[PDB]
Amino acid sequence: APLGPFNATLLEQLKNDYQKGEKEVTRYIELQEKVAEKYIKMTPLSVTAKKKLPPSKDPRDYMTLSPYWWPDSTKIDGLPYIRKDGERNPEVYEYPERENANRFGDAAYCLGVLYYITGKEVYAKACANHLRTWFTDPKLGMNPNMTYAQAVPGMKKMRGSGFIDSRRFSRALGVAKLIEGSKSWTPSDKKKLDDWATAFCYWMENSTQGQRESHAANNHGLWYEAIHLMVLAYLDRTDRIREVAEQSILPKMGAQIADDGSLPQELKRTLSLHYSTFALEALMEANQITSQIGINLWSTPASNGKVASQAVDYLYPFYLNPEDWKFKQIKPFDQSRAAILLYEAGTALGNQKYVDTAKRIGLKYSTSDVETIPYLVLK
Repeated sequence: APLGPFNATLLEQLKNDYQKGEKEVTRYIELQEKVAEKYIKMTPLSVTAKKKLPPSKDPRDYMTLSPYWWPDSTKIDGLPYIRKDGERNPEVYEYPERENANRFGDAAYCLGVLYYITGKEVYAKACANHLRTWFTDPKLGMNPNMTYAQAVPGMKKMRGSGFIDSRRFSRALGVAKLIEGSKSWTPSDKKKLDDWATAFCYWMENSTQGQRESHAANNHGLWYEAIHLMVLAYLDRTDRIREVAEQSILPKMGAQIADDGSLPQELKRTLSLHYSTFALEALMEANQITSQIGINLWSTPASNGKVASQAVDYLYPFYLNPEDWKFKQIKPFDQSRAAILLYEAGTALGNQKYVDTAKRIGLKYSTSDVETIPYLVLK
């Protein structure tokens, strides 16, 4: 399989078994096709479908609200907003980008994965329509930046924390690699998307916000590098992937994991279990790319000898019984997230206990959750 944001082993296994005609994989893929018909029908979404415009007056600039920032009722205009950790301001849903990037990411990912597995041109055609409209269209396409991602009304300083939103569409970008060579994704389409990805990578690395986010001390830095790896894998910059893994990811991992395996920057949050898992999920998605070029982020040590498996070990008892979690977690934890994680770490470490627990927790066989497509092994 081409380089991309997916478990390449599972995707290749599904493709091979579907091509040979194995019964179980065949019926699973047929269910997935029934799930994807709605994405075939779905109208391609654009970042431009907003009424309230960013400070640039450009509807092609992505803009969202930072979720934990609320109007101050003690002020006449509510400004400046104040931060309430872990409490989502519903005003974030007045920025259509927030949920539309999620919808586009799901549609594109599903259609591209199913084209790769089945070879049916209809999935490549639909996926191309979604990619063209969101990325490269000269009117509907998103500008290759995140200047106004998670903006905060009343804040005078420039923030780069909104860059994490990119993970919603960067995955889609990577999945485009699966439809190259189809009849629907012309060399012209590929050239336009390559130019867009190069411009977005340049913005990533050279904007003040992108640099700031690249030096983030918590899960934001790890997710910045996961997004970076998706952009770099789409562009076939494998040497840059190696540079980023060894110069940025592994130092961040070695600084952010404590001696006992905990993640102190995430333990101080009101949703400490969620955010610990979120950091490990950044590492998981980054490893899906790095392991395709021979770099196992789960067992490769930082300069201080720490390894991400230490954090997985620290969290495992609380993935077994989330009630035992002793730090602040003011919302219920979705244990299904532990199913994929413990699988991805498990197979990456040969740890049969992690994989057995991942299967025991499991995923529901008929979920339309598109990131569970490659995981028939957990269903």
